[PDB]
Amino acid sequence: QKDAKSSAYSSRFQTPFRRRREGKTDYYQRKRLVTQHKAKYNTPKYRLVVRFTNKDIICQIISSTITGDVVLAAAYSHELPRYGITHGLTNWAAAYATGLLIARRTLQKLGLDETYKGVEEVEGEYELTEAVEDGPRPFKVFLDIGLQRTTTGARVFGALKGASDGGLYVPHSENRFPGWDFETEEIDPELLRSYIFGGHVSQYMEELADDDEERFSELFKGYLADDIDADSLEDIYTSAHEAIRADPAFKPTEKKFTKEQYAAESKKYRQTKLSKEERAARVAAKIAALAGQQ
Amino acid sequence: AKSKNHTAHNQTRKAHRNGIKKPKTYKYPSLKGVDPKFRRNHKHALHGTAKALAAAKK
Amino acid sequence: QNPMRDLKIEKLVLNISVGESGDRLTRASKVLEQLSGQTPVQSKARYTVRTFGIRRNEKIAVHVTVRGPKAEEILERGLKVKEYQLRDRNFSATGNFGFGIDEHIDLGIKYDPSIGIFGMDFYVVMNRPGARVTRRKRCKGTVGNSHKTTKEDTVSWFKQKYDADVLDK
Amino acid sequence: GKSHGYRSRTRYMFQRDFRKHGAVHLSTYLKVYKVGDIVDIKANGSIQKGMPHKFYQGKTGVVYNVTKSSVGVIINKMVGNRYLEKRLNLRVEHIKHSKCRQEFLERVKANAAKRAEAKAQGVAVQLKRQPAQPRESRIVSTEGNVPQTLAPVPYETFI
Amino acid sequence: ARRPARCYRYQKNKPYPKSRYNRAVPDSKIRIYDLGKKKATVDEFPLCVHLVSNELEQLSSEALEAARICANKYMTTVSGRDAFHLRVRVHPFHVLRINKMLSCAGADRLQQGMRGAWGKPHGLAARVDIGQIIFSVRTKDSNKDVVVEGLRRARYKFPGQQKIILSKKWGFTNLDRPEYLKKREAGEVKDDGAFVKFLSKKGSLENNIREFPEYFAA
RNA sequence: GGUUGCGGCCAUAUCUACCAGAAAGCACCGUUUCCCGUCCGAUCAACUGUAGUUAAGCUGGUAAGAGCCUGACCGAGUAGUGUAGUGGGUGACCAUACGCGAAACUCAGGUGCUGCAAUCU
RNA sequence: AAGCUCGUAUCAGUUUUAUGAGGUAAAGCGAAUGAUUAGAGGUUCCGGGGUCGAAAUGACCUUGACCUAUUCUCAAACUUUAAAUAUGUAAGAAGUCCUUGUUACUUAAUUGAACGUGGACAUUUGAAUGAAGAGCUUUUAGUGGGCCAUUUUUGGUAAGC
RNA sequence: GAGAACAGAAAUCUCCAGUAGAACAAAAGGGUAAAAGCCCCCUUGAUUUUGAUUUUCAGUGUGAAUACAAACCAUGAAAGU
Repeated sequence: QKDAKSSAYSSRFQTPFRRRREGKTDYYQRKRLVTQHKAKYNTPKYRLVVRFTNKDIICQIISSTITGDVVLAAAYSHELPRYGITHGLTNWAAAYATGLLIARRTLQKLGLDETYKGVEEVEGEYELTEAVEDGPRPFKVFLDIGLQRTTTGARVFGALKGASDGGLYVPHSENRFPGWDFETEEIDPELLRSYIFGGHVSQYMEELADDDEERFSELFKGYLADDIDADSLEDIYTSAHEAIRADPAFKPTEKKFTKEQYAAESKKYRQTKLSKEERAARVAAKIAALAGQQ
Repeated sequence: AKSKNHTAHNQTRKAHRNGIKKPKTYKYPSLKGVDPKFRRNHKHALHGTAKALAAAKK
Repeated sequence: QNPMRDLKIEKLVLNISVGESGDRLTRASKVLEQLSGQTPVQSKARYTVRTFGIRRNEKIAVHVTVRGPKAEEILERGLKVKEYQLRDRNFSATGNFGFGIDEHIDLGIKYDPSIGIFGMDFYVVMNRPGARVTRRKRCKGTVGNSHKTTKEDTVSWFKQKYDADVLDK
Repeated sequence: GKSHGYRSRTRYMFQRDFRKHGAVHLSTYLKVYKVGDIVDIKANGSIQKGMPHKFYQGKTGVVYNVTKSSVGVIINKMVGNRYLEKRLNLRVEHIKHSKCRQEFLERVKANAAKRAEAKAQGVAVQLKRQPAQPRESRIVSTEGNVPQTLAPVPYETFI
Repeated sequence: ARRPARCYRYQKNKPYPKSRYNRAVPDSKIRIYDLGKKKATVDEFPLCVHLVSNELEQLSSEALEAARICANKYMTTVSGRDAFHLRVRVHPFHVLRINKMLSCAGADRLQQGMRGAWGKPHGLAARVDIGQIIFSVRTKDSNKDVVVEGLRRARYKFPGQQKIILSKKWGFTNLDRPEYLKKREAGEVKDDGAFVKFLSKKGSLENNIREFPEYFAA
């Protein structure tokens, strides 16, 4: 009764679009991310799309058309296990590897793998992807983070640093990486270099592997069962970095089924509309039952 | 003494004696107000084609 | 049913609205400092009233939001002043209840001679797990009506815990 | 005194719409505009930078030069006894593709297609357009459609 | 003190209502629009008589007042105080204007003639089109001759021509007598203070059972 | 077909009260050692996916639901209006001739469709 | 007035087709704003009064606002909707389609953008009707107090205002 | 709208509802809601060089503005502005 709106208020309500209503598309920013220079008539203004969710890291490169946005390359974190990463697919180091998994993957189908190798040795230096002499002006893409807020140490920017190490020319500044100093306007590469390899999760492994065991047995259990210790937390990621460069071929899955049986098993658990004839016969019954004095 | 302030009377009829026709349309219109960056490119592209055709049709 | 729709306190707010600005608030915030353990923030004045003697942005009040076990810890011993009785009128339609106290001399800061004597406006906000869909920036939704706390749900939870009781109404 | 500004008497003209206020959809920016494209000029009150004059609302023009975020438009303007050439700079929010030219282009395709098929047999396909001709004869029959006679009705007040 | 009604009988100017651009106007001299048994229910007054306008003109707010009192007095003293309900349909909303000039000798020295001649409000009026109902009185069928004579007497207080017409509708409703009668035998009508609420098939079914219950208990 | 990431049209997509939701996913959900922001780890920065829960979110369905969209010989060829007469009428205004033609009302129907990719008993 | 260049066309105070634009006439107020008539039903820990009460967040009758569903009437500076008459653009050869040369601009990319090279489509060659020749230039006169009629319209009681 | 000591119709605090019914210097009309509103951070792009264009119009001047081109910067992770 209190939350009752008149027909006058409802009629004149102009709805937000469809993804402003879902809190999904910050259209004000997206207007900048897809609008092209007109003199570049049909050049796709590509976009590094990383969206962060519980239990997965999603990396896609997307351009925009009038009928809809188009994606050419996609990288996820649930496909990192093929490189030997089954634990911690939601940390700043997994959020790194996807930016590196996508970079080789998107540079594969573009044919720019031979050049723009990126930064092969992991050091953490703030170094933009340089343009090679008489070369194809390396691939240019841009971040959109959406409604997530930019800070220092945000794990959205492990994807960008994971991309520039892969050769993708993504413009950036060095002030929003974990390790940047606010007092003196610079960053220490050594402390950042650890976070590429999981520096923050590094020391917390051994410091409470012996002090607290009741907690260290509840969580971090997969590491205990798989016998992963603090000292091996770096060389496993080194394997992935050389694994990404080896086979970015991105083989698909088998789906254990086809598209038909997925729908066929799901058509029986949905609910369907009620027929126009059925609705009226449902109205008539309620009149004779309720208003019919039983 | 007051007078008439403004009328448009007889103004349209004067305009139809030698009337209001569309002036002309020429081919190859002027390049006034065009982006200079594209205009510098146009000259260099234009010279290249003319010189290339001159060599072919020497 | 009722697997994860238990009632738990969102937060506990303490308000102290002084009618003036001066040295009182410097020490009126001290009783907030020791009782809560966390520093308080002043409340400005939105508009002049010229009868309360409050000017624009004159820092007339001070309050602190308390969350977690300490708010529960503050509530029980603070409510001990109210001798564990409470009017249902203090409960709101949307599901929030509170109480006020004079002469904070009773608890914690017992007399603290420098600051003087002050009162409090306690307030307790309830919810159930899942309320952050109203707060989180992405997919900001609205709690369902089944999950929504009701006035009768709050008073029933008040009886069971602390074995308290409600006044006439 | 009198008041003739830039947006004089534009109250309802730049009034936004009913139930369409707010940020504009991004099809308006995804568009691609060539030199020689025929465009119409409908303003947009929200976007204040690069609006045209009131005189060009609904006027159709043609693009001559294109810029980063805007477009130049050639408009012929009647002043005096003549047309003076007028050049306007417009952001792509207040410009939309004129559809008037479009149905002529689809007519060309059929017009080019019909001649190509006709020359295989030479039947004088008659590619021109005809206006609506006077109707030709027909027979209307009264099986189950027997005429019913209507008469003028008398007067009544109905109030 | 007041100009003759001759000067404002015709609709020469645009409507000039009260607004934030006038902010000062003389008040209307008609303020009562319902007379007689306005408290009556719908179905005790099956007869409706209208007084219509056959002209496009302006009726003064103060001519409405004079016409109202004369028609009220006759019907009260003949038919009965509560035998009818009289409604003045049209409301005065148009503001009249006067350009004040000095009526004394030597006035041609200090009034500036036609310069700055925008007038000030001195009266109100109504605007009535062809066939617009002016008065509508609802009463019993036996009271036909009385209310006809009442409107005939009030017809002398209005400029122009007016007609007296019996309404085919039941009282003040918009349904004619046979349709209201067949909508009254069923539960399709519910009494109100002076009007009646009609059942309609659009809306929630639970609501439509709460009101008009006898419509379904057949 | 469900779900998710990114969108196009921007209510046939909204709002109110209920019902149901298998798998996976989203989700709620746990912690402050780590970078970061707060009166407050509430939002968020960071970490785990393990101790858990479909209660909320979301999706679909229901309602002679409200709103909205579509159509109609439904109102209605009505209101209005271009053009004509040495038409009518004291006037106010009206009819007629050749054309164009609403809105409210009434009734009926409907309550998202769709692109790229990944993914799902 | 002098002509000039051409010889039926890059034409037109017109209609048709297709496509736009507009906020007037009308209409509307059980739609926003504002104005506005009447009763009906409800709620006050929280309006004013009379009754039973020492008072109650006690009860009863009335008046004021408040909410709900209705009801009568409206707007130049109000409006969801929205004409008629007017108004912009197009209806080809300067068009369409195909291949590929230039560039110091642009693109991850001979990717595009503009300009060209070569080839194909001619009298129903791309609606109607008419065209009295068409396009262009120079110079110079008088005029720069206007007034009336149908329709629209403002001030004014009105006026051969 | 429902609640909290002083605290009431106006102090400060909490929740629910809430398409703008607020505010954005002034006049008014348009416009604007993860902003164009309110708070925090940094800076002077209120810079430099001359051109084109719209409005009023004679297609003169003046004022205002539009989109550019060549430099030097600010902000932001960046797109961009």
